[PDB]
Amino acid sequence: KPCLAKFELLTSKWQMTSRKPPCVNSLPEGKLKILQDGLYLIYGQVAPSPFAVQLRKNEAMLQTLTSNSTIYDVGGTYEFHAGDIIDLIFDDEHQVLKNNTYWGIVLLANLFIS
Amino acid sequence: KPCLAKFELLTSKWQMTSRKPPCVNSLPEGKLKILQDGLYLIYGQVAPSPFAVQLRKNEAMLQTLTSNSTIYDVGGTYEFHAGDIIDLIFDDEHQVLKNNTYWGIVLLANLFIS
Amino acid sequence: KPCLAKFELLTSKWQMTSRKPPCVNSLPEGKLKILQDGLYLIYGQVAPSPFAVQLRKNEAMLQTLTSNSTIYDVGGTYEFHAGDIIDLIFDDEHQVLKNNTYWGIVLLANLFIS
Repeated sequence: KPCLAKFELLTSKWQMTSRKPPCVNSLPEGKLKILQDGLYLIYGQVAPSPFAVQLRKNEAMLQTLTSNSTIYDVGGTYEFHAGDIIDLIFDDEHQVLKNNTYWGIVLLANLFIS
Repeated sequence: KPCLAKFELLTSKWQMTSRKPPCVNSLPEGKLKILQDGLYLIYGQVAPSPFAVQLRKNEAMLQTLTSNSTIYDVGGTYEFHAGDIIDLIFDDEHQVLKNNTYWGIVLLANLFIS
Repeated sequence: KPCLAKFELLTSKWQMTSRKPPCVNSLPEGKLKILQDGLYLIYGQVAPSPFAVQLRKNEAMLQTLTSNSTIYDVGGTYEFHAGDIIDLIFDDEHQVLKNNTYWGIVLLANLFIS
């Protein structure tokens, strides 16, 4: 089973696949802890109710998007290490439609190289 | 076997992996029907013969790209639900080189979460 | 085991998963040879010490990125054929921080279609 997690803004809550062992753990405030070194794909959709969103790793800004219409794919593909904290933040949540705003992550491959 | 489908503009035709059960079904007019809830990656290449292309889900515009050179990767990563209809349309097909224009989709993960 | 390869700029060296048979082979000058037809995802990070980077397939420019801050995800998703040579080049390596600059590739699916 793949390792996938999805955070819904309407519920403010994480759901994840039942894959064992977990590759991620849900945290409060919409954060996620990476448990395994790996290559991960982050996806997501942000619908407006222009707004701006920021994807972050620990302190680092992975990306900043600004749009006056729905962003149907935020994120990208990143190597993360065990302990990395991933977060998606909004300039103002009053500008987004929570019912149709969510983000998520899937493990593509562990990093057992040469 | 992964679930993958690819549409070629030269043949106007879909080809797909032999994976059972199917996760997608080919439709006329270059459309595709999603059969399973899931996280999908859409890819593709559009070569010019500036042109514009639009990726759509049902009524929704997923993305619009405009370029005067080859776009080597259209698309992105999206959650789709069973019944969603995906389409890639061109502002004018006379502006593209069909022999080197194609698009496609692969299932990354079904959505069996928490 | 997935087929994954990663090139580090600090070592100027490729590392790869032990997956058999290989889907790629490392080459000198930071190049990579595709051994199997397939859909591949290219990722990478380029940190500055504005700089520009170019991802190439054989002669073809897949993409050109320019930034004055870290690019946390270069690349995208592409069909490659056996024999394709992939390369990532810099306008000037004196503008990048090699310790935190790397790029890589993972095989998503072989191309056994209809």
